[PDB]
Amino acid sequence: AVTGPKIAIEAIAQGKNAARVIDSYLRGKLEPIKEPYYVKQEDLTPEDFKDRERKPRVPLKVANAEERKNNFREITSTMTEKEAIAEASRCLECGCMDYFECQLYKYVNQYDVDPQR
Amino acid sequence: NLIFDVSPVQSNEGMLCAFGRFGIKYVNDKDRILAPLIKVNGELSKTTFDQALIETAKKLQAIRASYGKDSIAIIASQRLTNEEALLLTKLAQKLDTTVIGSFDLRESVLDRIFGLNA
Ligand code: SF4
Repeated sequence: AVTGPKIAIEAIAQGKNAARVIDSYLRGKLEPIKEPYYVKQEDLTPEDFKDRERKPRVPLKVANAEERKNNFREITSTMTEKEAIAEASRCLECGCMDYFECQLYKYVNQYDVDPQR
Repeated sequence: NLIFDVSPVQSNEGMLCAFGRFGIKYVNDKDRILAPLIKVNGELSKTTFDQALIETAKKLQAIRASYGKDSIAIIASQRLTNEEALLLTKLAQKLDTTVIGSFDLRESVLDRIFGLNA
């Protein structure tokens, strides 16, 4: 109703942000959504991962076109537990392991720090 | 859950024919299907009631959409209750089909003479 036709996760994000804003307004003090500042790595290149082990992605089970063009049965099927674990074990763990207990992140969020300059 | 006997009720002559007395044997019959079947890879295989009813509704809707109204026939047995027959008539109205009949039904003559086939 506000952004126009978009994908569903955008609508869900809008709903969550609006819920937080509405809770703030009901508490009495209306506060606009503030986006935190994150430290991110933008200099990364594939040559930084030349040593990582190459693992194939989980296969996608898709129904045959001839059999699926006649019914409304679901096309793709859910992965198995073994395949799910093997797929989730392919993660590179890019985020910091100390994110929830880092104090530098908290302090750079508490102050309007401009790192680019 | 098994039927063991059938007895007549002493209403008038207290009588039952061969069918009512002995053909109740089909209730215990082990050849009765208890789960729906849908066509996978060209063969009927068991499924859940929700998926089977969804498939039924989508097939009927596809037939109605492609071939227009009055393209679906409902051939209902005459052993169903009054409520089931009325519900089938309602569903036929929902499918925009007036072909609501039975293969056991003979051409009526009494409603053109007296008014009601009864
Ligand atoms: S943390 Fe895992 S899922 Fe997220 S970008 Fe890195 S490899 Fe991909």
